[PDB]
Amino acid sequence: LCRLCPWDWTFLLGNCYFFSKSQRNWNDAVTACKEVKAQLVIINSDEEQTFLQQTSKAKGPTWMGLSDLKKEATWLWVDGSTLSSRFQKYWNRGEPNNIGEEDCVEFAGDGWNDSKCELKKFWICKKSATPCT
Amino acid sequence: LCRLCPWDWTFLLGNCYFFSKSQRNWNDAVTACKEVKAQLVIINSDEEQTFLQQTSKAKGPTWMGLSDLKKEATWLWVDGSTLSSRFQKYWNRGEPNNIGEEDCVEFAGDGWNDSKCELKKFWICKKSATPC
Ligand SMILES: O=S(=O)(O)O[C@H]1[C@H](O)[C@@H](O)[C@@H](O)O[C@@H]1CO[C@H]1O[C@H](CO)[C@@H](O)[C@H](O)[C@H]1O
Ligand SMILES: [Ca+2]
Ligand SMILES: [Ca+2]
Repeated sequence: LCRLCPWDWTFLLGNCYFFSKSQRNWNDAVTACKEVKAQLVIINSDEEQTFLQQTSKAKGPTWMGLSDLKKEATWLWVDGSTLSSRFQKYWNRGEPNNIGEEDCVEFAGDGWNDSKCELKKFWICKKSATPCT
Repeated sequence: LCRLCPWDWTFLLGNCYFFSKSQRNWNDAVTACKEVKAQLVIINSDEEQTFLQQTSKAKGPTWMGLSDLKKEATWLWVDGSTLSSRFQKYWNRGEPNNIGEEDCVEFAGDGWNDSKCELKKFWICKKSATPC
């Protein structure tokens, strides 16, 4: 009897992803993921991005674990690592804008946006998968 | 509030996918998916193939809804339609072989094999998603 992931999480390339059904601000999103020992989703491959972008686009605007709250225009994942320049292409045209008013990143349609952290949105969690011999 | 798929099913391009935790033979997998008004997975896009293929690689070999049980070298999806020619590339090299000993298609490695239908494998089900 093999489960790679918790119930109602989706397996993808060695990790498990949870899609919220409700909506929260960016900080509470972090918390909610922390409560299940997970991280507001960090993106580390193109395939992951594509996979999340498409779900996310069918649900509505959705938070990822990317912010410039420490230092403006320096976008940091919730684990402290910097936005690799090879994901720069996933920002929508027109984005990011309102630097120092819009500090949290969301999926929106086909790409990424920056948004007011206080706004309520869907969120996604990531944590590692477990094997099956 | 918005939920595209039943609890424990995965949304992808407007369908929902269930991944079995147990193993069943091909005919029993077809049935297992009908229990919930679904079908043993049919592949109708490249992104789908890619998504299912990686999950299968973590679980074990896994049945899809393709066989040639009806007519001995024609590959038909469980819903009656024929294997489109833009999906012939997904066959592993050396596959399909043993035509007529092996009538059912499974996910194995980075492609599709034909296998003996009697064998117990994992399965996946598919039904349409529900919009928001
Ligand atoms: O040698 S096997 O891989 O076990 O058998 C395959 C083989 O790869 C292919 O050349 C042809 O002979 O089809 C057989 C069918 O065997 C099926 O069952 C085995 C036993 O567990 C599975 O591992 C295979 O994935 C499957 O094809
Ligand atoms: Ca913005
Ligand atoms: Ca074979």
